[PDB]
Amino acid sequence: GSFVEMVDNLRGKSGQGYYVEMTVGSPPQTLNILVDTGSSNFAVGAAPHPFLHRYYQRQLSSTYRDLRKGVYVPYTKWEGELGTDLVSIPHGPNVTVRANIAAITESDKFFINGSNWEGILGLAYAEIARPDDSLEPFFDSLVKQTHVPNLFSLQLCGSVGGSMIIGGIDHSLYTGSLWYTPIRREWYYEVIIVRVEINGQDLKMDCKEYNYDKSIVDSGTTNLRLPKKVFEAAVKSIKAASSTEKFPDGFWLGEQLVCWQAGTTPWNIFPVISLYLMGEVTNQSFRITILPQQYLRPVDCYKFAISQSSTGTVMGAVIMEGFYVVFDRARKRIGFAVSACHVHDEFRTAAVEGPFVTLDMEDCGYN
Ligand SMILES: COc1cc(Cl)cc(CN2CCC(NC(=O)COc3ccc(S(N)(=O)=O)cc3C)CC2)c1OC(C)C
Repeated sequence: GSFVEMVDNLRGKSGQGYYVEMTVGSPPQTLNILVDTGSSNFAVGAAPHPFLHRYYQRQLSSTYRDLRKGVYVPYTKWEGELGTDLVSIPHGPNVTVRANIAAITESDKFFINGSNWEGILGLAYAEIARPDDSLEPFFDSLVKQTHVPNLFSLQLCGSVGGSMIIGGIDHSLYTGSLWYTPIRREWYYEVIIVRVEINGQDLKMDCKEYNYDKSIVDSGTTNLRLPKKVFEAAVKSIKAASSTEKFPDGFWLGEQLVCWQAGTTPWNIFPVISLYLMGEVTNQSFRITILPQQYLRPVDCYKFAISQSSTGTVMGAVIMEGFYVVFDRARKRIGFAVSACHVHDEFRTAAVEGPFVTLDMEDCGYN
């Protein structure tokens, strides 16, 4: 129904991810923790790093249990000591669980200078958790140890705000209807993109090109990340549709900034982007549509928030900030609906529409 306690529990800064307040240990130790669907580890600062406001102090927790094991996690790195302790979310469900915690003792280019978060909540599946799949992720522990339903939902909104509804759906956070795409495999939140359209025109590419290796839903990524060939054809079309005004080379690369007079931003010159996702029924698909407001991130000055990806399509904060996303882990599917907080002009709106007939959808995925 409605979970008013959990609404507006997320804070952040443009491009620095969304964090939620969490308690660790007994007595409670408040920490700000990143919300990440692209990783599976629950890890926190445990040593007095210069960038940290606070850190997890294991000596102050009576309910801390040492696992006597080390964990290494590199990025495009941190190193910590494994243990368990009582974890709870103050603006979440009235429950407490004994979850695995990686106390970060040493980190290189992990913590951000000036940021207000002290850790990371990996919400993805065990298979990509470090060191191996035997380390239970937070959410898996939560479901086993309480009567919280195996489901969470995210409403990310363009300092920055949002809502994470743990264990249910808040129906005021979206308009229209939820359309579900299946989770292909339980590691990352993997989905299949079956068609891409720019302002109505199909990109006329093989659907395997959209999902090369894997396509994922990731709150830990800021941009919409398209594969090499897919991204290049997309920019080509956006340039064509917005050839009315001048743009430097670095803009489309994501380097330079484009500005207008306060309220002179021409949204109409920019095309909409539509991603078609595999549906619940055989040969059935549905499309999700994003406005320029989603893929042009404010920094009125803006920045081009679509870039190249080392994998398939990565549906980052750009996509998610337009939609209310339901991570229905119980039924191995991900739901999409128009976000009630998504930024839109009066003329056009972001949409979730269906059903469409798309044949040979299974072929679009990587083998
Ligand atoms: C403020 O910064 C962060 C905010 C948040 Cl909420 C989380 C993280 C850590 N996340 C760890 C998981 C990672 N997601 C994945 O691995 C998912 O898969 C891909 C994603 C993108 C590409 S690519 N390179 O093609 O775009 C390729 C792949 C395979 C995102 C980052 C943040 O990063 C800092 C702390 C280091």
